[PDB]
Amino acid sequence: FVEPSRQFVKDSIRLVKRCTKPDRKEFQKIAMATAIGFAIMGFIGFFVKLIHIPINNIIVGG
Amino acid sequence: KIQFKEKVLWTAITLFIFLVCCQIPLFGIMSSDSADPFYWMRVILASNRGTLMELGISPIVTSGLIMQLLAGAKIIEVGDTPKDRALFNGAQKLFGMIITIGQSIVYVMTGMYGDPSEMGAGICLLITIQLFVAGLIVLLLDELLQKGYGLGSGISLFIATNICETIVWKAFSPTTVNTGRGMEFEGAIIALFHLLATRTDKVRALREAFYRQNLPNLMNLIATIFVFAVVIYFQGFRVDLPIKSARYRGQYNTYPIKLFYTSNIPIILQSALVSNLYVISQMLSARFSGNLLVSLLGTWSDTSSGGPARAYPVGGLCHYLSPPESFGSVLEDPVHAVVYIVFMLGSCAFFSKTWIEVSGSSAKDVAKQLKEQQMVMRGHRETSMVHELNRYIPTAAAFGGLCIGALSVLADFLGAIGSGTGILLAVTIIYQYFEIFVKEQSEVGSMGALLF
Amino acid sequence: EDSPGLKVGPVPVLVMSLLFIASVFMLHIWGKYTRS
Repeated sequence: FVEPSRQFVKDSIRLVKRCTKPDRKEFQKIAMATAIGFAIMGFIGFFVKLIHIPINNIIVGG
Repeated sequence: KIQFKEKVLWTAITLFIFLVCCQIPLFGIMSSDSADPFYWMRVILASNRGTLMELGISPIVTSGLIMQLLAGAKIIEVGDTPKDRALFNGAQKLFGMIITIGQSIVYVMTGMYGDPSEMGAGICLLITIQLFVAGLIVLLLDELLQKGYGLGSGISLFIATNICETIVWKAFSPTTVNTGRGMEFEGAIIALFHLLATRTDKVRALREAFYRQNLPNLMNLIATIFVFAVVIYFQGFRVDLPIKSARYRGQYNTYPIKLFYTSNIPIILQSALVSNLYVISQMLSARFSGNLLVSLLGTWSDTSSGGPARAYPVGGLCHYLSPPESFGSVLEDPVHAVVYIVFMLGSCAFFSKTWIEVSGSSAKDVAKQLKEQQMVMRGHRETSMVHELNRYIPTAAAFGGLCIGALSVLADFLGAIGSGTGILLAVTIIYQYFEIFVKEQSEVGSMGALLF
Repeated sequence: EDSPGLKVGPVPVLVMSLLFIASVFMLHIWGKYTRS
């Protein structure tokens, strides 16, 4: 296990050194995209249930 | 015909089957056992699929466990047999697809055993056909996704959809709540702000320890936040080295690496698969075969039990590779915490290396593509143009996956979701698909392509 | 491969699935539908 560990640390230092982070412009762009992605999926499964539920007994209408 | 419109339709049919699936697969009610087991098992399975019980989409990824394990074992012994084992990586994946229908199907049922099977009556009939149809349609489309039909987003996309969908349902269901806020919006008691707001406005802040009151709901939100900050940091990071690109002659494009990121997909996959393997085998051993001592048959067959929790075996390797059943609110066991981090990490790294071989990205595959467009021969080097990217592909791949499997175990500890599996694997997929969707599409944008 | 020439020449593959949806109405309590 000694030989693999040295290689892993050596690779890691180079990779961190490489880039830094999502370089400000990127940081906003990816973060917003994830939020939109969550919302679109979230919206549509959620919408169907509104119609389905008050058929048996009216609780909010649909 | 080739045409982006045809590809989107093939995805749309698969997606439609998933939506269709959301009704059907369950058995719904009557009696029997089809309905879904415990903590890990659901994530793979995907969504709400017959209300509370999610039966449908489990087998495809289950076959993928078989793919990984053997390939890295890399059998040499017995002459005719190693060639079969090498071929197995693809050939087994089809055999595995047969095994999951054959043998996984009992495992899929067993956890929510409702009341005993063999109860009988004519009742079900349509249910007997619908399960049979489900086996026919999902298995046929799964074959078609591995060898010609898709678009961007096949198998991963159902997991991607599932997490967002799961969060709203857990948020908007019955459980313990005094009284609704008097606006139930589009269904029950939606986003957590409404749940907090019940009587008057506010009162979240009052509680014990500045957590207790609304802590199960709070814990779910923080889980997402912890992942949110770290996930973007490494997705942004890039490895350069394209150098001299474009044949020489001047006009050029920098080429982003696949590298560490391509190896990342097997580790995220690993956390899901590894947990599966121990539970199916643990279930098999008791059912198949009698049992002196618990330990004698196997470790992880050690103390097979219904235990304190859904997490069946209270001892053995499987126990360690499940949460302590408090999601890091007790970590002063030790033996459990130590094993969980280390065991997953070494298994993941092993699987990162098997992705290189003939199942994913290696330097040789890249090299031939580069010649066609003429990439500058990776600045020559002679025996180079192959040594450049080649030496740096195992080092990047092994490292690339390595971090994440530790981080996944720590994510449970920091403040897991209530399911404690289902959001966690799934979120990692949700980011991933956005990258696949548009960069592969080549139609330079990021805009529509839903049905275009 | 597959003995039929093309797997999804016609909408029919969907129609198998449709027969599958139809059943939900009595058997499965999606809608608050009857329990046997």
